[PDB]
Amino acid sequence: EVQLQQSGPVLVKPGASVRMSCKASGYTITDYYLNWVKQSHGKSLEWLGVLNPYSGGSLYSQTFKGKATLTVDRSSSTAYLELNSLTSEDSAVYYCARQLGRGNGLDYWGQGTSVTVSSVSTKGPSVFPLAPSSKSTSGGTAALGCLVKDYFPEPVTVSWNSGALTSGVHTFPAVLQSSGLYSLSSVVTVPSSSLGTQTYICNVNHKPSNTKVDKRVEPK
Amino acid sequence: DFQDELDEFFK
Amino acid sequence: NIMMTQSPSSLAVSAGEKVTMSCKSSQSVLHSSDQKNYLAWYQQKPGQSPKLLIYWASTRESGVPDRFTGSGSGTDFTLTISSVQAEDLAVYFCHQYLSSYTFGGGTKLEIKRTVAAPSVFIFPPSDEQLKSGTASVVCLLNNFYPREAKVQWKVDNALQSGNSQESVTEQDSKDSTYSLSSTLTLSKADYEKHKVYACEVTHQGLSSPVTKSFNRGE
Repeated sequence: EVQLQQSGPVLVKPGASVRMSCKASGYTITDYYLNWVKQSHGKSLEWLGVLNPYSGGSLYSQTFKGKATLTVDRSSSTAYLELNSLTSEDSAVYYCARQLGRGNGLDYWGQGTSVTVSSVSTKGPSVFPLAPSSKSTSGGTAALGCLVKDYFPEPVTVSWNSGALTSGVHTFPAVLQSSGLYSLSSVVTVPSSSLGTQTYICNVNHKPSNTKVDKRVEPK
Repeated sequence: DFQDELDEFFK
Repeated sequence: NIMMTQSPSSLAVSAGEKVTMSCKSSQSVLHSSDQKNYLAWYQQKPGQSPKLLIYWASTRESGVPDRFTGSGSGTDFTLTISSVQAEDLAVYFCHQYLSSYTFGGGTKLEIKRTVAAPSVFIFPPSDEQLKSGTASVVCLLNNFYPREAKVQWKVDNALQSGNSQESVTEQDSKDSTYSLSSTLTLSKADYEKHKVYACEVTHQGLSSPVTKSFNRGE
């Protein structure tokens, strides 16, 4: 199937530059143009420009002329966006999105790369179990979870059982603590009857701090 | 103009 | 540039209802060489990337359900969803690509459903966290509707203030509910001064507040 795999989240300081990547697979990268679009919050999209992967030339929005630079490496079928002179206003998710030709819509979008521009240094989270107990049971069901506390910047990703457990999961939006660090929780509801035979592990990734934690969550 | 830039770029 | 304006900012409907949303461009988006309006619509579900629904103002992208239809001309465009499904909750964006590409601000489509009271759970701090000097107590409100809910933390029946934070999820794409997590954070020293840790929950589906609690160290 078609895929556009973008590189992971990054934290960068004001004034620095950043380069991110977008790898095309399941199709030949030459057959489609590649756009880059910023999403600063959920109700905002802004176009940066478009790359012709065949030639390697680009056309830029006037807003991003001299701020963004698009390139391509065809041997690895990978496109790149470099942003320079970064300010706090450049923090956003950046999407790559393919376009067949002039009259087409942006028919497939990558998963986005989150860039945070900040003077604050990275901090990795502590991961603590939220253990099921008699006060986290509701009629044959038990809730359990992980608390991912004190990190910077966003995002933290959480999976359960390496992605084998998705039903009944709620991974909450992070809260910003007064310290300027984030905290989030991720919970799941499961049968109380099988707490002794099933294993529940939350897999927490925080790329900017190199945190990769697997925490087993057992009844207290 | 920009519309024409896009026409040329996508040719 | 060409400015795109969407209305309304958000709307909420029950599954099965028809919805219309508006996209207005500041000038024509008609491309003369092919006589197409270079106008696209995208659907962006929570936590996902945008998906292309419509291009040329009215042509449905392959795989897009028939219930999504784009219409309009000149500067006035419309997206109609003929029979809204629970999974259609999303922000819908319009996009002109005649000139330097610009997007509308989005219409957020939310789903209405029957009242559902939360299932409430409380979690003491982990022993691992306690060893480090801090105690976080978590109250979970699962799968409720509507989204308004209130949590009050009580410590041996004393109402707490200033020491908790909460957040609510996006709406669920299958059952149209929300969930909420609240964390009460105390120093370990303060945590061990008290016995009963309670979260008291008020919500439309409850006729009286529900309290879930534990006794510390038991």
